[PDB]
Amino acid sequence: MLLSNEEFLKKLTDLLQTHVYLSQKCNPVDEASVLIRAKSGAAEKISTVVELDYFTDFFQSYAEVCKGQIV
Repeated sequence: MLLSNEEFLKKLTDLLQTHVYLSQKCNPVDEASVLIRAKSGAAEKISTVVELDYFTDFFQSYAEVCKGQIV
């Protein structure tokens, strides 16, 4: 189900921990903000809605989980 940003990043970690790939879809939502979907290999999909005002912050945290899992 639709997760909060902080939970999406938490579950993203644990998707990459249990893994290579990451695929992501983004569609815009009408209240203006964006729906992000992520899926890694065998795992289910995960979802969150990121508000325009929180884009910088969210993508800054998103980078963290990404580069954190690589090392």
